[PDB]
Amino acid sequence: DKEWILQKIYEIMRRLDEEGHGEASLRVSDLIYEFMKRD
Amino acid sequence: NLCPFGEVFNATRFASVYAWNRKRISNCVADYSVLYNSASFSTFKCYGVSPTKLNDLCFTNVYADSFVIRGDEVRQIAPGQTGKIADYNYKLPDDFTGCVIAWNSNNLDSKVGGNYNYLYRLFRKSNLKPFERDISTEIYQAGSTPCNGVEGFNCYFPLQSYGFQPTYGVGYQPYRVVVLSFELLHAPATVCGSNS
Ligand SMILES: *[C@@H]1O[C@H](CO)[C@@H](O)[C@H](O)[C@H]1NC(C)=O
Repeated sequence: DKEWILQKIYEIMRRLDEEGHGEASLRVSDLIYEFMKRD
Repeated sequence: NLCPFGEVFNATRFASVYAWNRKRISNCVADYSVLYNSASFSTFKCYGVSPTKLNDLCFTNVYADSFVIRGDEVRQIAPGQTGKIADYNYKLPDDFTGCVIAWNSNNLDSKVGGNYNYLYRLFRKSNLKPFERDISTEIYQAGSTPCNGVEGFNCYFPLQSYGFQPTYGVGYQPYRVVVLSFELLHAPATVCGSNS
């Protein structure tokens, strides 16, 4: 696991983009970076 | 024979940070204190000596790296830093000798509805070497299943867009960044400050 939550987080980022929440998307992108840096 | 710093700083279109541009500057004279005062910069941090000390120095080459990032990411353009931009987009060596220059470009690089011309790398299997440039767009395997070159579950396109909008907060607004490297080889130093 960890796979399922990363995918939903990626999908929220992509959806916040298309819904014009550009700043909100970038804040999730930051989380995707910090998350995948952990073992 | 003035150094063509105007072509870098006053360029119409800056590059995405993951595909950062590099201009080699040579065989010319440059007033670095005039560069310091030619515009209002939010960052002008030199790690060797100051603008005024550069004006008495000569160098073999000067490399001007330019790109656009978020204001809150300019901190990563410094030696010893880690982060999404420093790990996966543009990395400075620990022994860096040069200047990092940056200014707000919300008036140029933001757009109503979102400017998607500027990209950044979100995923990478390992951190970049100093001054390494990675422009590949292989699908990133984030999970345990192979991706076979197709986007899908835990299989992501490695690049994302900033989507700059003029109504972003200051920390998310676009900043144009110019990084100057001062190269002194065992060779004629032909890039000299205005008072060498
Ligand atoms: C950019 O253009 C302005 C106006 O033409 C000029 O005053 C300024 O010195 C230029 N910047 C550089 C680095 O040459």
